Parts: sequence; structure tokens; C-alpha cells
Amino acid sequence: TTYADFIASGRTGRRNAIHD
Amino acid sequence: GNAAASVKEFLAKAKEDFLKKWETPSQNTAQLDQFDRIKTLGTGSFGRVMLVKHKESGNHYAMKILDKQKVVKLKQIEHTLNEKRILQAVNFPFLVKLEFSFKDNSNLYMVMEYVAGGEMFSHLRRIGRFSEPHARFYAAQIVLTFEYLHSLDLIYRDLKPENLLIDQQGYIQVTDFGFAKRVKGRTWTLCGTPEALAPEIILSKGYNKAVDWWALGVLIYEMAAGYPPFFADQPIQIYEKIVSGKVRFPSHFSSDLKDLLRNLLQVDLTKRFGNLKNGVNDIKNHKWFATTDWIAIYQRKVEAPFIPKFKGPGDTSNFDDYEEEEIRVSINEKCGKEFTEF
Ligand SMILES: Nc1ncnc2c1ncn2[C@@H]1O[C@H](COP(=O)(O)OP(=O)(O)OP(=O)(O)O)[C@@H](O)[C@H]1O
Ligand SMILES: [Mg+2]
Ligand SMILES: [Mg+2]
Repeated sequence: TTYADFIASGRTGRRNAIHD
Repeated sequence: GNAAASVKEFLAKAKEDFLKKWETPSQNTAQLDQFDRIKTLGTGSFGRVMLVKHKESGNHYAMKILDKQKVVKLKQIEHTLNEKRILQAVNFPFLVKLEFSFKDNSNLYMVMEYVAGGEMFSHLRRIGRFSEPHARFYAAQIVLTFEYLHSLDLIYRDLKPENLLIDQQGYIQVTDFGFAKRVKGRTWTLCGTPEALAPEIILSKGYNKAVDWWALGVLIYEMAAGYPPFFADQPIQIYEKIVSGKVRFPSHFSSDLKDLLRNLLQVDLTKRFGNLKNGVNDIKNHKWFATTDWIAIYQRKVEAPFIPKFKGPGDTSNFDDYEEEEIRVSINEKCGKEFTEF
């Protein structure tokens, strides 16, 4: 499921900004 | 932000109020030894936000601490000046209030109202996803907030659940003006958070306030689905998906929600809602918002989806725990000229 794929991903925690 | 006290007339007065403060910003309205620092509430890519107690009043606040040397290293000098100059000048119910600001040899400090209900992020991840009425309640507040900010020629540029706080009445407060900028033409900086970037940011094209309306599409999706519309293990894989811009929707999304999101998550700027002749009204008058009483939201008269549990003014139970670090202050001033206006 899309949910399962998200939960198994590395970006389920708090996300940093990008810059530069 | 301060509670509510024609729309064109309101916005005209709001602009006059903003510009006075924009032109003559507040500076140096507290100092470090006026506060006892208690606990870290959150960290982001740039700063650490601590719960603090102001000694003379007994009031709690949320103090954002930025290490000047880190700000320089990460090339955020102008952005940080933007952040403080804008935040001290704005006034809207769903924007966090800057109560004090100051600097010392080592750091910059922005002391905000403490918004005790936690990040939307934590609630969202724990419960999984929000119902459409719940998501809509939060989304309406962002729509109104962007109408306000954009009317002042501001772009916000970092909409995400990590930068949204739930207050004691269950309403939203937007925090983190780190990428906010006052701009009348287009701008070019690659900044934001990968999941929320509009395609035109990623493609280095030049962009405007329409990127905030994209980001609102991302937020509404994420609130209602429990995951973002474009996710992967690394940013570059996210960008490819954004630029592909095919969006797929959960089975449970209403037809109205899908239609709204197709119009926000729209790569074509001639078609993206928020960016057309009728401006924000294309969003406000969309079927998904048919039940939304816009003035009642502004006046905080709508029943909130939930009121966070609060056990005293210094309770931090709605925030994760963070590793603490000493707040060093050198005997030598760092970066004095760069931050003169802070
Ligand atoms: N007024 C506030 N009350 C309570 N907690 C707050 C407040 N302002 C910020 N926070 C918390 O501190 C965190 C960091 O603040 P902020 O987002 O402004 O820092 P940042 O370094 O600019 O983050 P980012 O990586 O998104 O750029 C927030 O995500 C939130 O958890
Ligand atoms: Mg942040
Ligand atoms: Mg930031």
C-alpha cells in the first residue's frame, strides 16, 4: 500500500529545510 | 497572534500597520538574563527553540536561538534578517507573535508566544491522518493567513506540519518565518522543504507567491492522506516526482478534495488556484470549502477538532523530547556588522 511504503521510508520523521 | 478586533478596507489598514513596523523595526527589547531556560521544544535546520520563563513577569515563552556562526555557514544572513524584520511587523490571528528579540556576542534570539499544543506534525503522525472536516478547519486558517501575507507582498516558503503549532483553543499558529521574504517581483532562491517545493522552484525558473498555494496543496494532501503526495527516500527522487507531477489520491478522498488538489498541485501557473484572476476566491469558493464560514474561522468561533491537553503554563507534554546543549556566549562579538539591524 502507499501507506506501507511511506512508513517504511526514511522520511517519516521531522523534515529539515533545504537551501543553497 | 492577536484575536480579531470590507475586506479591501481591512487589508488596507493591515498594510498601513505592517509598513510602519517594516520601515522602523523593533530592536533589542529583552536580554538573555531576563529568562530562565527550561527545556528544548524543537529544533529545525537552523535554530533551537526553548521553553523559557521570563523572570519579572513569570510568563512562559518560546525562545528561538540562532548561532550567528551557523547562520553564516549555512548562508542564511539575509534570510534571518528577513525572518525577524517580517515577524516583528505582522499581526494576524494565525501567526505566532514575536514578543521580544535581541542578540548577544554569539547568538540571535527571537522570543515568541509559547504555543503549547505542539506541532501539527506530531499529532498527524500519531493519529495517522485527519478527517476531511479536520483538515479543512486547519486549511482554512492557512488560506486566510496567505491572503494576509501575500497582500503585504510577503511569500512564506516553508509550509509544513513541523512549522505549524496548535494553540490552546485548537487553532493553528504559523511559526518559522526563516524563508519569508518581501518581494514585488519574482525571486529565485532554492529554499523550502523538499516535499513541499513547487516544480518551478526545483526547475530554477524564477517564482512568486504561487509556490505557497502549491505548498498548501501539499499540506492538505498530507493532512488528509497521512503521507505527502510526493515522497521518497531522498530529495532528488522527490523532485523527479514533483516535476512529473502526476498525483495519485487515497481511496477515501472525496471527489471535491481531489478536484481542489488537482487545482493546487497544478504545474501550469496559468491554471493553479490562488494564481488566477479571482485570486484566493477560487479557493475559498471551491466546493470542498462550501461548509466553511470564513469570517467565523477568522474570529475563532468555529468548534475546533480537538483542544490539546494542557496541564499548566509550562507543560511541554505535546512536544517530543530533545537532547539539550549549552548555550555558549563568547566574550568576543561575532558577526556584529552583518547583524547590525537585528
Ligand atoms: N512559538 C513556538 N511555540 C512552541 N514551539 C515552537 C514555537 N516556534 C517554534 N517551535 C518549535 O521549534 C521548532 C523549530 O522552530 P523553527 O521552525 O522556527 O526553527 P527552524 O530552524 O527555522 O526550522 P526549519 O528546519 O523548518 O527551517 C518548531 O518546529 C516547533 O517544534
Ligand atoms: Mg521550522
Ligand atoms: Mg526555518
